[PDB]
Amino acid sequence: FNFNGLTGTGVLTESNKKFLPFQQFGRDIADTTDAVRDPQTLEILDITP
Amino acid sequence: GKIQDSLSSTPSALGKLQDVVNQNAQALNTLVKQLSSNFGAISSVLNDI
Amino acid sequence: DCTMYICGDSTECSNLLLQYGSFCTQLNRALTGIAVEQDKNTQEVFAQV
Repeated sequence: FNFNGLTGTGVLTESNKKFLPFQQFGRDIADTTDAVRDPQTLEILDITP
Repeated sequence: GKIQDSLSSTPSALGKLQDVVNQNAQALNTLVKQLSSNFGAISSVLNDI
Repeated sequence: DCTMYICGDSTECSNLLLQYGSFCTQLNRALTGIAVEQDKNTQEVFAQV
């Protein structure tokens, strides 16, 4: 997957996280992206290698 | 019979054995947390760089 | 204490230590673990009555 230039690798699943409208990226303890919004559609996605 | 109550008296009775697993989880947690440091580089994300 | 040795009395160098993460936080835990041990050893070897 490649969202807005952010390369990654894993499976994209539906996420129940509730992002505020002004947030786009979620991170874990190890500073690794785990949640991201589709630029075109406003649903939230979960990332897991 | 006293042994039954003495063990259930205080939770810290197993301190000599509890610290073994706490130290292992403590040191391992810091190892993954250290991955967020950039070590003077541009960023801590190898995929992005 | 790490900040007084590596970047002692300098604010410019103090900021640059944060980008390395928590190296010297580990050292403080290491040297305090043996410090308590030294006070412990005197208690088994002497305080037996």
